This record gives sequence, structure tokens and C-alpha cells, in this order.
Amino acid sequence: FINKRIVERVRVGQILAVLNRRFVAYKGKMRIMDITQSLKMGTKLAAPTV
Amino acid sequence: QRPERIKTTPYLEGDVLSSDSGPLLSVFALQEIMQKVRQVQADYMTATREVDFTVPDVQKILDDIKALAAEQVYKIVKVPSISFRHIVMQSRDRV
Amino acid sequence: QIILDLKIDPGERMDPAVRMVAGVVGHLLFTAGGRFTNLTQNMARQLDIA
Repeated sequence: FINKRIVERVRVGQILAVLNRRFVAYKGKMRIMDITQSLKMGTKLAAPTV
Repeated sequence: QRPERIKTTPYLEGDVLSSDSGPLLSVFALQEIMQKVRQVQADYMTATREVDFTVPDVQKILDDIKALAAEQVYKIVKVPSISFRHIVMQSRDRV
Repeated sequence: QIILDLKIDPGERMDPAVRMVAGVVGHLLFTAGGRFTNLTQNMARQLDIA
């Protein structure tokens, strides 16, 4: 006994009936970049020694 | 010829270091924009329809827009087009 | 139409006094006035710490 709808025997009119989840697709022309490695760029300022 | 450039006192006279112009900065300004984008795309992951930032010769373009100003739309003929014709059938009074 | 920034790179090693004297120059060479700006909101911060 498993109460999970793993396999149904459906009619052909019910094939497109699982379209109920909302996806969000970003645009093709716009870009997506990962700047996680950009949180470490930067030079240490040297203190003036004479 | 311009009274804004008459050196009467020796305070505004020094060495001459470099020299720029019009068509030396415009090709330069397009290089420093595309090189800043090709750098920060080649450092991290991106997801883009790939385009290649090149710099065209600006001096050929301004020498070509002026070349469109010499073109002529109209033309000058001595006779118009034929605009009409005829087909002779087997008759001799109806075409 | 054209703004400025700072270009932090580790490939050079300069004097620690060439940064401080370049903060006094930027505070009277550029313009961040009430109508336009030559330098960005970040470089106007970094010329103050200089």
C-alpha cells in the first residue's frame, strides 16, 4: 500500500491536465551572472612608513 | 586670428606633452567600453546569447554617410516606358 | 554622459603618498554638483577616505 499517485490509467483528454505549476523563465536577451567571487576583490592599503 | 590665444605674458607657456584629435578618441572610446564588458564576462559565469563586441572603423562610416548624399533618387529619360501593348488575333478589326 | 571609477588592481605597487595627494586633486578637479556629475556615487566616497 502506497498513497502516492504514481501511475494512473487516464484517457487522452487528461494528458495536458497536469499543467498547474507556475514556472518563471528569465529572458533570453538579458543575462544572468554570478558575482559570488566578486566579494573578495580589493587591495590592502599600505601604511606610509619612512 | 583669435584674441583668446595671444601670449602676452610668459605664464601659459610650457612643454608640449601629447596630442589627441577627433578620430583618435572616438575609436578609443569604443574600445574602452567593449573591453570592460569582455573582461567581466570572462571572469565569472554568465548565461547570454553570445555576441562578439568588436569595434568598427568609424572613419569609413562617416565617409559613407556622405556617400549616400551624392546618390540620386530620380532619373532623366527622353521617352517614358511602354506602359501598354497589344496582341494581334486572327481578326483584322479586333485586338 | 561619461562617469569615472577607481579600477582596483593588485598588479601594481605604488607609494602610499600618491593616493592621499590624489584625493586633494579630485576634490577640486571634478564636479559632483547639484545639476550633473563627473564622478560616480562610489568614487565620490573613495576620494573622501583619501
